[PDB]
Amino acid sequence: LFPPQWICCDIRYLDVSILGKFAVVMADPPWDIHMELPYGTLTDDEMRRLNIPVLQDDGFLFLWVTGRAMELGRECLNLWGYERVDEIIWVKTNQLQRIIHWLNHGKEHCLVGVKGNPQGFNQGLDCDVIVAEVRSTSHKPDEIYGMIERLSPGTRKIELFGRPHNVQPNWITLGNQLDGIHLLDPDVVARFKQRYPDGI
Amino acid sequence: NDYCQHFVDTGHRPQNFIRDELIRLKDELIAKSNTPPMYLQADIEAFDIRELTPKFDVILLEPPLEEYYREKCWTWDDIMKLEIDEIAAPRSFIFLWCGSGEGLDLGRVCLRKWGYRRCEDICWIKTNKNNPKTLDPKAVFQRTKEHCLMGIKGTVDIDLIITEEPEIGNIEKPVEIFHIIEHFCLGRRRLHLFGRDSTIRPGWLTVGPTLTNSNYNAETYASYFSAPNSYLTGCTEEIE
Ligand SMILES: Cc1ccc2nc(CNC(=O)c3cc(=O)n4ccccc4n3)cn2c1
Repeated sequence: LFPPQWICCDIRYLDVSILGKFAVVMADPPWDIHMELPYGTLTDDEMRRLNIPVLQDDGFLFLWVTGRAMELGRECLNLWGYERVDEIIWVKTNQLQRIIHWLNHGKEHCLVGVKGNPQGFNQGLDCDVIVAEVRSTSHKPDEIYGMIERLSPGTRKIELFGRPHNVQPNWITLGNQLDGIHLLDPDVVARFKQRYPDGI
Repeated sequence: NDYCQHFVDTGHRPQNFIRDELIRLKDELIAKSNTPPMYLQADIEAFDIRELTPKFDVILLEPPLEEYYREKCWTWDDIMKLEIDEIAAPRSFIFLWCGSGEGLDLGRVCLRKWGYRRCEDICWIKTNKNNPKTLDPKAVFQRTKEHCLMGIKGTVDIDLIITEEPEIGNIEKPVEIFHIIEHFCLGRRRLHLFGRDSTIRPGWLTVGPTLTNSNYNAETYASYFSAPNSYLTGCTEEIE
């Protein structure tokens, strides 16, 4: 059911099995990179313990990372059964295309993982560099949904820890800052009532 | 403007369209503080690395990856077998080139094996303005960059170098990496492993198999850092 769907929830406690299988998984997780963050974070084991393996049989994983999440995210990415096969970097600019620890950071990283044998994808249509203007902080550019749609068009995609601006067609956004539940694929609406007769 | 869309349409990588106080003093301070350049031909596989002394403040590591020759290649197997920790100083740094393949993972294993924590991930992003190819089997996207990993052990610049892509079969890494290293002021014992004749540089020691001449002598090399020079950052006025 092509249009946007989403589920406000805690991603730690949500039975993801009801949701089926996806050609692409994307997550921009609120990593505990210390620094007493202004948002709620997941601890390393909570990230480790997420139920990613039940989401895909053959497809790609997209995982934003920063700071120590570069090594951790690689851990989670292998622990979940993926192989890091690419790594996109987003170069942050301003409205006139100039760039915004030890070095000042001009980019943010996004590990690309694969699982199983995926077939039908148009690998190699985009390159691994995104150049886009920073909107709000903590956000991530819209261009990645273009790259992902070209990669695997018309297929089911799931986002984890999505915020409301993340809701896109062909996609299902999960996250704790969303407006309730909005489900249109009947197979999902059925497995959801079966598992959650009275909401969660 | 969607520049990923543009690349899909026109062949121009999104990095093609990135546009572009005076810290010139801390440049003449490096230039005066630099030791005379020192170099040494060596087959680093066959070569006992401990014979390189004293312990280095900075190690720059540029091993020849198979992927550099799309058109001897060290595997990450060979690289990880290197005994880096034996010549690195208690407090020291490392800059490791990792390409864009398995090296982005395997090189982090190296970093931890030699006892460093990654603090900085430096990206050489290659513009193709002069010519709008092959993909790795497992590659999802066109690879248009290389990564240089930064590691520390013990207790001004940006993390991006943008240059045009080098001609096929040219393998130099941009000299901007040296500027970024030197502006950190990390010490004066600087080792460039797998450098070439063209990478020799004042302030550095270059060890590599393709070097055509040598002038290394551990005693002479140590004489540049005996007191009262043992601790200089590389960014200070010389002592008389
Ligand atoms: C880079 C960045 C920074 C902030 C940020 N916030 C979100 C949205 N967060 C969530 O959806 C979510 C869902 C959930 O179940 N949680 C359960 C326990 C604790 C937190 C928690 N957060 C993405 N972000 C990316």
